[PDB]
Amino acid sequence: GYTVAVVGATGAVGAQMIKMLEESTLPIDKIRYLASARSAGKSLKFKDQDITIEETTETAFEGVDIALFSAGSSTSAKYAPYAVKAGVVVVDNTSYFRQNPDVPLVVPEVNAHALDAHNGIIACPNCSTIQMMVALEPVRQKWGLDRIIVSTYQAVSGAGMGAILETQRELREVLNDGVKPCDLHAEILPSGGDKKHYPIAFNALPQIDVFTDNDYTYEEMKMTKETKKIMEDDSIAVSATCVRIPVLSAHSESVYIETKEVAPIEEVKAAIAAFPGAVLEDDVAHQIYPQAINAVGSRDTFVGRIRKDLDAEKGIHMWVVSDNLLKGAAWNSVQIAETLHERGLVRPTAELKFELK
Amino acid sequence: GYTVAVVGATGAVGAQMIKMLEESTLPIDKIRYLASARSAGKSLKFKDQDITIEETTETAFEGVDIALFSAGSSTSAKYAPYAVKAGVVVVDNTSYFRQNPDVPLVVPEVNAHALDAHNGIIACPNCSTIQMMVALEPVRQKWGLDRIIVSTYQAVSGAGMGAILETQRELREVLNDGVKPCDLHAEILPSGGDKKHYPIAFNALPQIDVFTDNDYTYEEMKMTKETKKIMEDDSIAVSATCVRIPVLSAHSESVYIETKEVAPIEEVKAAIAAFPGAVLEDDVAHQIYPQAINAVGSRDTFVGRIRKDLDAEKGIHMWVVSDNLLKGAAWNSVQIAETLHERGLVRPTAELKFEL
Repeated sequence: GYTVAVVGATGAVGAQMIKMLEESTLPIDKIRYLASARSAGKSLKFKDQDITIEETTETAFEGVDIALFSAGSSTSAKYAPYAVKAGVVVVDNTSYFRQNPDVPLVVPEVNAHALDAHNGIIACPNCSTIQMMVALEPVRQKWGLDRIIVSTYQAVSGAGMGAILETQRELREVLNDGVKPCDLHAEILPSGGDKKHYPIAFNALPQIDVFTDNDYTYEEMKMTKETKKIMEDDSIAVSATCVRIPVLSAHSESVYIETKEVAPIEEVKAAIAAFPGAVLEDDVAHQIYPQAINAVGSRDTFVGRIRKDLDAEKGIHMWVVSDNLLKGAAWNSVQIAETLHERGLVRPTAELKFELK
Repeated sequence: GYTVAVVGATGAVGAQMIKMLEESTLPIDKIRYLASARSAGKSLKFKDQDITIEETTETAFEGVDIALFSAGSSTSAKYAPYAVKAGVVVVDNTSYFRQNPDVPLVVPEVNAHALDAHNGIIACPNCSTIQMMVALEPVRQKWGLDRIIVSTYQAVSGAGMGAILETQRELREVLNDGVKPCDLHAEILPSGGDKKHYPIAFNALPQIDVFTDNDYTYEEMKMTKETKKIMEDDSIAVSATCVRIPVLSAHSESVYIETKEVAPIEEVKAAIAAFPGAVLEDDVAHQIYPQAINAVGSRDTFVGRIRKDLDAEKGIHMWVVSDNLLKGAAWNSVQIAETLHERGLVRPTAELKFEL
């Protein structure tokens, strides 16, 4: 089995990584936990055993086969290239390496073949992108895809533990203390990086991440660029609106597509039903459809409200839900590691393609 | 001046109806309140005076110039045709008369001209439709409209007072009592007229109203059929996804359009800013966009996030917000009554077109 390192083990983010690793089929001989100098010496569990946290350094990766990063961009940018130098295969959680042409950007049910030519780093995509790919892939491989228009309904856990706590506090202030939503004080949402903060309680904030020069946010642009790379077709037109709503976990998406040939709805339903990682939840006669609260805790991506557009003969609308911390992050990462092993691709890379810092 | 009646004053669809009437430019001599015999003897305030509630009957409408309905579809269906007969001009909030070709379906900024041929009843559109029309009409008249694709983020007050309270109970249970949202008991949402009920707390429910035979909901189909009637153009393609979210007041909408000719975004913004009833809230450098919580208490429709589609040359994306109880209902109704007064249309009807 492997020596596996979890880099950024201590966060709420790491905790999901650990849980998914604990339930993995990955043959694991040794687990190592890496984090900041602050956390080194402390103890976290892996299954029955107490694991001592080590400090993430340039030399910490010796003898490691697989490292799952679950921290931020700066940690990945600094330490991933050293891990590759040490002979590690890296599965990165962040946006940092995603648009690098030497880096496969992978959802294992969609483009596992992209893993074959990796150069030591495989990038896990954005959570909202991931669930859209699982839902749309079975459609694409039978009927093609010309364009996508998507509107998201994103949960606050996608912005971290702080955002969750902010949301709970604001809601209690409203419901228990009688404060008006417009009187609330926010510190984190819509974006911890950006200059201004707004209440999420009883609100809907059409900003996730910061704005780019073209007036779309990074989140919306990631949905555009990542789709193109995962499906290996730059000719797929994609435009998104990303909105934060007062949901703690699980993202929902309203998805419009136009296929390349007319896709009978009955067959679209059947193709999704038969697709790995996807679950058809569509029985409007009994009001069955994906719901954020039902998706929490599950690795699956749920699809429903599937229906023909009213005018465009190739247009299809649907509703796509998934736990943003599982399939949207930690599960897709662990699954990438399982798939690398499945395809015999856990090996040192001979040539370094990423500069050290 | 005018004797004006509020049918269904007892509900909280009438609460906002009263508040908009109190600040109206409408010359009101006598204000009357109508409801069922369940409350026909109590008291409710107009400005500072106390009003006797009367029973809604078949002959209670005599001497009334305008009646603003804010009850249920069944109340309108039975009592509005008597009001017309009596001499009243009816402004109906409900869906019941919306698709009747004898009933004008009006948002005053958009199609005031449709009021001219009224036959005693004017229909106020669905909330989500109303705010979308105010946002898109300035764009249609300069550059045309080919299609609309809309996804809504709709507030719970759209489904009544009982829905607001259910939402609060549920959130309080999650936060104070430790109940998992998947374990919450629900009785009203997604729809009071449907078989199963699901929690809205920390959820998003892709069902508003009940389902029709084409797998869209009636709410989705309203946005389609009503847009066609309001803009008087059946060729405009409209598909909708309507979603309930945990917000008490103010609907938000992600709106995509394709225009007939290319509309420069800069000009698109200026046209919206200059359109009555709409406010431009679009400055991404300082993170200015419409928000539900800022819109609560305002008659305006707020528009921002305006930007070109990345590939479709005539495609434009935007974000639209409005208080669903105001411009989405009460205000639009009062505004219609106001507009009928400006156009000389508050008078008894020539010929009766709805059966007694």
